[PDB]
Amino acid sequence: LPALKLALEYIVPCMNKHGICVVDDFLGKETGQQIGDEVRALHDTGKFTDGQLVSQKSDSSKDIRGDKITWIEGKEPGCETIGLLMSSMDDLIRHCNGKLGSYKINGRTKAMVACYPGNGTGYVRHVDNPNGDGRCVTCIYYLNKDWDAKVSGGILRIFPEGKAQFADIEPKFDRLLFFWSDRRNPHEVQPAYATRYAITVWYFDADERARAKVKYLTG
Amino acid sequence: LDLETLAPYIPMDGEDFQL
Ligand SMILES: O=C(O)CCC(=O)C(=O)O
Ligand SMILES: [Cl-]
Ligand SMILES: [Cl-]
Ligand SMILES: [Fe+3]
Ligand SMILES: [Mg+2]
Ligand SMILES: [Mg+2]
Ligand SMILES: [Mg+2]
Repeated sequence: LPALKLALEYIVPCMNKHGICVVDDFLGKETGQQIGDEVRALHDTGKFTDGQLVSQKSDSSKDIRGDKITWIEGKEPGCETIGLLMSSMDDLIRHCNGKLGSYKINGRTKAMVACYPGNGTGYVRHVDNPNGDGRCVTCIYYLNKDWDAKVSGGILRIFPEGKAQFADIEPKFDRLLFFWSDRRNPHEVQPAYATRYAITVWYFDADERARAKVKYLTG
Repeated sequence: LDLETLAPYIPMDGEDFQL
């Protein structure tokens, strides 16, 4: 859909009022299936590795997050539709400039293509950005065509701060999700019993990301 | 509990995309 109206009349007010925004049927079935084939080809060819954490201590990463991921820039051969997805997410964000809270969004991560391979794998309750690393908006696209969450699980449960109800997000095919990445939205991926795929980008706030880079570059 | 021990990793230098 035209980016300007979707951004200004739905995404912006949803985010500022609730800190979570779902856009169903984002790209349509044909593009959504082409993305799924590209993700399945990354899986089949051994590209995924264990998902990792910002800080590692004594624990195995797999006691925290059970997924396997790869990072995609969007220009790689065989990832062209993932690149269209990323460009589409970026177009919405550019149309939101200066209207998502007080953030100034200038950049983002590469895309994290992630798979929970069934077997009860999930992600314990966490905050995406608890300590000021620059991430202000988490953007996730789901591509699971026949997902029945009532049997296969895999629900993303968010616990938005200040609300009388939690937000249950089934990982529905062609669903796009935005949420604030900071401590306002602790969330968990409940155990998945079938192969579950999602693609995430995180958008950076310029000033916070600059402070986080300064911290990293000074040790 | 340090919540960074639960937070998903991102590269901290060299890999940001400019919009
Ligand atoms: O796949 C999802 O629904 C959420 C993933 C997630 O919370 C993460 O990787 O930080
Ligand atoms: Cl809010
Ligand atoms: Cl902005
Ligand atoms: Fe998360
Ligand atoms: Mg590759
Ligand atoms: Mg990689
Ligand atoms: Mg279940």
